[PDB]
Amino acid sequence: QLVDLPTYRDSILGPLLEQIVQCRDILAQEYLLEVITQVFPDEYHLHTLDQFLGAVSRLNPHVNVKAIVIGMMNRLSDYAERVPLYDIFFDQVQHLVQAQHLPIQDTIALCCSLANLSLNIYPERLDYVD
Repeated sequence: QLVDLPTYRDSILGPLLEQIVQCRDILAQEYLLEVITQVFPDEYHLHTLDQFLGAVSRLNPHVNVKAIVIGMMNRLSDYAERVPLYDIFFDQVQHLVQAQHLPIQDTIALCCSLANLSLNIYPERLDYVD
């Protein structure tokens, strides 16, 4: 019920992300991040994506970011059928898998969604696809 893009961008988001990564509190991280998630524009997010994913790279993986991200993907998905986002995220996805590590499915599940979302924004990029 506030904020404009700079006010968010610079001056709120900066603050959040440090706080998140050193706070470590998984219970907190999951809820709160969700509050961010819940509350704010995927466009805003869109403009901050890169930061986002780099935050994603740095967690106690008892946080289930996969869902969070997924929820995001979904959020994007509905918009999407309505940027090399995929690439960005992609580079990150591997990285991520590395930056945490994955029981193999989670990743796949993300992949399915990656498909569903990526399709919807981008109804191809075979380069993705493959």
